[PDB]
Amino acid sequence: SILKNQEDTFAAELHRLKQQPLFSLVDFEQVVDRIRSTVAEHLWKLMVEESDLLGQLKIIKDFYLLGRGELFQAFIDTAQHMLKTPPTAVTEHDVNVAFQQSAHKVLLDDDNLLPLLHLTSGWAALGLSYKVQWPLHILFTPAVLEKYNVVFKYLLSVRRVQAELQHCWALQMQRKHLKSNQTDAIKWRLRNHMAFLVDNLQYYLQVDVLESQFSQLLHQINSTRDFESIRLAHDHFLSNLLAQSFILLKPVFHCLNEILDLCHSFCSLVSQNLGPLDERGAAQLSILVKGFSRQSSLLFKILS
Amino acid sequence: EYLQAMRNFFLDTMYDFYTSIFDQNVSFLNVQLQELDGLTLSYKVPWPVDIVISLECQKIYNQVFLLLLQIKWAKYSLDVLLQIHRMFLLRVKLMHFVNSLHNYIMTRILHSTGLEFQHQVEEAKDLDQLIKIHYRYLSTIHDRCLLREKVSFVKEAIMKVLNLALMFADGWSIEKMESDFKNCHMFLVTILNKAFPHLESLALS
Amino acid sequence: REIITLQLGQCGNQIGFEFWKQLCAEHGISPEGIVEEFATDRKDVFFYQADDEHYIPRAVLLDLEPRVIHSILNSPYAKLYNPENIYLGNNWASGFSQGEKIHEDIFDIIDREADGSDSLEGFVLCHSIAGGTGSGLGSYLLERLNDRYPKKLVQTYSVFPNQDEDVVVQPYNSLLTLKRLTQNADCVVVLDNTALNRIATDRLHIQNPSFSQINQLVSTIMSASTTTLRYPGYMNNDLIGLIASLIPTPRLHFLMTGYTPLTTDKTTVLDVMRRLLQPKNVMVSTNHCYIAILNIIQGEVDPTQVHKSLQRIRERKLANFIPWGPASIQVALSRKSPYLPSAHRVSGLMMANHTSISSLFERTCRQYDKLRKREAFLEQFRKEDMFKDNFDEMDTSREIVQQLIDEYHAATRPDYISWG
Amino acid sequence: REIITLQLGQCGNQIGFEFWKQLCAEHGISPEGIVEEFATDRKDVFFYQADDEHYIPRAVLLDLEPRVIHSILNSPYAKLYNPENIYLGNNWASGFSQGEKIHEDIFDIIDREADGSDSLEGFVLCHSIAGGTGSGLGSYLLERLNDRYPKKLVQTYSVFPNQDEDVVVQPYNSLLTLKRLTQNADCVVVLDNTALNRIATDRLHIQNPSFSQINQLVSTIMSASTTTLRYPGYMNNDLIGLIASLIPTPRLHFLMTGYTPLTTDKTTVLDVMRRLLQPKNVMVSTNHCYIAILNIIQGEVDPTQVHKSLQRIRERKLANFIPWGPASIQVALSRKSPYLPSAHRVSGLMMANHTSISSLFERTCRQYDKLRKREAFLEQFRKEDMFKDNFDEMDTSREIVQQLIDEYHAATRPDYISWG
Repeated sequence: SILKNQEDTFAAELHRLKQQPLFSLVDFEQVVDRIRSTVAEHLWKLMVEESDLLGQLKIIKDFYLLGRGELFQAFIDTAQHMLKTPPTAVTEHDVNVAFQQSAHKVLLDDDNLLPLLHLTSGWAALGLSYKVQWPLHILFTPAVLEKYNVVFKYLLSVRRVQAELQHCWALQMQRKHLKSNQTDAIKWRLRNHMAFLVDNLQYYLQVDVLESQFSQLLHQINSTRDFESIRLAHDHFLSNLLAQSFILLKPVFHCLNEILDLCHSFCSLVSQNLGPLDERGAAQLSILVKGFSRQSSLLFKILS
Repeated sequence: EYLQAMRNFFLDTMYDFYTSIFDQNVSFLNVQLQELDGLTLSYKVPWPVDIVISLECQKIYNQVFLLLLQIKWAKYSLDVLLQIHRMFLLRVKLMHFVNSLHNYIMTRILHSTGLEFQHQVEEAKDLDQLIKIHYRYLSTIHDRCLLREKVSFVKEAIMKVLNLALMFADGWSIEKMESDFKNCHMFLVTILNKAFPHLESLALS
Repeated sequence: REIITLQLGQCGNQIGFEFWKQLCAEHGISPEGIVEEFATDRKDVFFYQADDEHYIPRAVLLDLEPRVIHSILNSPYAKLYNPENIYLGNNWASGFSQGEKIHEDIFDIIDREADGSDSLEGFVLCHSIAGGTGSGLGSYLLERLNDRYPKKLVQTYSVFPNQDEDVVVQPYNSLLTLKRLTQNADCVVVLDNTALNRIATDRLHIQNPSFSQINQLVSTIMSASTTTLRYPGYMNNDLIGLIASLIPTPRLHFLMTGYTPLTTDKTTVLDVMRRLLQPKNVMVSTNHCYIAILNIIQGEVDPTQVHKSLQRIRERKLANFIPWGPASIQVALSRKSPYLPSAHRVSGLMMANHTSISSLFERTCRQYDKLRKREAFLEQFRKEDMFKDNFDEMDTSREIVQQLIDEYHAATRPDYISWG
Repeated sequence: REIITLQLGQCGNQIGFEFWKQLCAEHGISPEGIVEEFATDRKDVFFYQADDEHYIPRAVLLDLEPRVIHSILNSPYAKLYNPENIYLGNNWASGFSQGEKIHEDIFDIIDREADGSDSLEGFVLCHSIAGGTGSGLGSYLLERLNDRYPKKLVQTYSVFPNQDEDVVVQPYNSLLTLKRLTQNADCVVVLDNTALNRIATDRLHIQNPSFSQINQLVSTIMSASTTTLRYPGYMNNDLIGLIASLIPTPRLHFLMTGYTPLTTDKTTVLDVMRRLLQPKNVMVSTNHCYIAILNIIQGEVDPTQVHKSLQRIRERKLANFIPWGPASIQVALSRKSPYLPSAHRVSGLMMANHTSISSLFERTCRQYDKLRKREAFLEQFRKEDMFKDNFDEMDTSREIVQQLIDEYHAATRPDYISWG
């Protein structure tokens, strides 16, 4: 550091300040600002380059804001007991075992052992903890990993419901397939296409919501050389993720969670039904189609 | 040098020494030494090294040395051979498990921690931290070979699985071996399944 | 999961070889096969991975009387593959009967790579319609892999034979193969020779050696359509979620393809979208209009510009199309590929359901009917006569494709509450 | 204890000489024999140690009508050995009768090195199956050293004659020698000419001078298989503990061999294990599968990586094998050798019981049967007729190897609670 090298200069300024018989703000500001610039530069000189700040942000984004898609498809495929209630006596070990096993499937032979899967169903109690290098990064506090994990759990729920609906689509593939099949209740007015759309569109929205700020935040860090500026940029990044992802307490957020559980009930019915068969699905189906129309009217409150 | 000679006196050449004792008098072993349980062995280490090496450190070497002799006893009791075919089927049901145990003890414990320990002892800048880095090998090797914690809940079944080699050695009946095996192997597994978590590497066998 | 590709026909084997050449240029391997240390990318869905440093592409190479396969051997890519599956007619029925008699050993070749990998997703069929050696045999194995495995996905790469009228037996062959693609494949990627020949004559000065150029055009298309699967995107980066968005009706699974660089031998998103919607940047040849479009982008793309660009096409009245559902136009984003020389950085895709192709179908439904009145152009092959003595299976296939045309003509209108 | 090697046959004497050349390059001796002061290693199990500064390898050199042994003399290794045991047919029976008539003096040569050393562990037989001079004689002495000493171990180095059909008397000879190896040897290390010829044509460009290259390949194998005994490891560093782990059934003692450098003319453990399991890095040519595998490593190997690597093969489903016991795959570690130029630092071994070789056996059990129907290819030698007038001992050996094939086919399945 050049802190010791310019130590005597700042010492001369503060020694000059005591000899002066008058207190003025104009000089006192100048000494504290001149010290502040170089010390924030001293932090910035280490954190960006030898701690790989720009490099660690992509790791955070990949494992955490669901910037990767291989692990978070392979994990939900090989987990079947986190849909049920966990006793949290066997499952808390089993989730990280399954996590590292699923990460082993394609690549990831370089480390990927820093995360930990903790349990407090078992999806809503699943939590990812990512311990950071605390002397080499004080930008990553306990509070920011706390906000970050709220983002993690909400995006996992969306991932589950859309994977369910796209896998349960096999009308074309198996059920009309060398089959003739009289269809007047075998069709459900094909609302499977509609329930895709309300999960698809939000989805595309998320691709903007991550990428516009993430491109900006790896840009601002390049321009400035004081760590204090990067703190403001990061504290705008987090609030933008929260507000644009609609996580904030609204009637709209309650509506989105209701959309999600409604899609899960749709997926359960069409999973259990089978290829063409009547098992008194009509009652649950009627409740479902009326409820979907009711909630689709509520999403027009924002459109007006 | 005395450390390298020390860790070579347990774990080659000395296996042929024990196998003759398999096939008992206490002065006849002495001249062969100069060439189930209960043995004593120690060596004279000079006075300038007896301020880093201690008296109870000899005892910790004796305890771990005896437990190595029990595993070598088991491996030679299955090496003594080379009802029609039913005996051979009870060999493969055994020869797997015990071999994995030997494969765990040499490689994963006494060759990983020793290779780790050698890389630290050459970094000794001081008399004091040499004693310290030696004791944090002693007190953890007395933990990894289990002789100080939950020994009447884990180590007792490890004592019970060695008896199957004895009953297999006697017959030269057979169903009473697989009943005890399916008892004690699951009794090991149903306790370790809670887990230090390294104990699943020998219980996937 | 992993996707197995099967190529037959001489033209199909050629374009499969050129496609694997294009992917060897794409992926982190050398032309011998050996790994290069310059490299993000996944080589698992199309390449079997040993540690023999020569990652073998997951291709099943079948043939009849190998002629061009000898030219496939004399190449530096002969160390990329050797799964030993090379084995030694003229019509659909003769090729179908020849595929019938040897089904056990070729299906053993199929069962070999089926047992070779543990996860299985889809089968890509690289096939030319009414191609002679490809026709009959390809329809037969298409029927068999759909009948044997109903849990997997069936995709096809297929060109359309059009020469504007010579082969007199082609409408029968294409008619039967179109029945088999509609009932034994879940999605078909349709190309024709004529529009690519037209675009090739537009960009270059070519008349005679057209085949060598259009192969390059096709391979650029098939690599582009797989860039979202090979490089990890988050939307439709599996085959199943990709096909699940593109089918509004289970009789309609034919996808229109375009490519925004018409010649490669700065940009904002509204520019390439508007260039994309033009019929000259489209590769496939009353009111006829799209039902639903998916466009895929590859390049240096700012995220907010795509929203403005979609708003632009909304304001242009370039949407003069009107199906009966609110299933709409679709944008997607994937990255431009690193690791190779990449000219013309931002390039586009379209995957769309368009009914103009039905005109192409009814041209075949015209031609066969005329020959059905004449009865002098069936060529009366002996296995063709033994396989069907009355030739009523072609009439039944004509009935099925007539119902397909009626369903297309009903799907054009905003009135599909009744069946067409 | 100490292990005595016996080599017969011209090809066997050649590969024994090349093996001792390889070990003279290995051990701390000069090509004259004189000790070098550059050197950990033990020279006692294969080399008699005097103080004549020329440590004599423990080899018994027997022959019939020495031709290539003269070429063995014209060498700088003529001062390495002189135990004076060189002594001056075409079939198994003629060679057996010729070994019968002179048994006393060759067994005196055996009793000489038996009394020469005090500790005795094993006899290695370096022998070629159906080799002419080696066949008959080698089976005879195999019977005699097992009958005379039941406390020692019998190992064999043996190649398999395969030329894809010329010698018409080879199935009789190999059939009888296989009976004698199954009943008069406790373990047999099996090689064939064909797979090493295939690997040699893969690595080099060789057609005619193949013998000079495959000898080098064999010698690298036999040195590698002895590195765990010559250099002190702690697992199976005696012969007895090595063979005691590899035999699940006393009729099965044939060991499959591989070598991870396929060409030598960075690495982690999962890489060389996965490269090891491939059949191209294997040196020996329905469901056929291993019963139990032992793999041996030589190189700069970190100890925790081997545990992860074994976990990797467990997760790959490369274990598509299923015998009837939990006796499992086996890893072992030994050091790479110092004191010589050592390229390709980490190299592997496998020692495995595989039943694919039974197909090789039944090919011989096919061929002899056809000749048994024809009765024109026994060649009717006079000592062959006097040794067996009815030729029913070949029929009894066929019965024994048929029971061996049935026991193999029972050992393949997970159902060996009943005898096969």
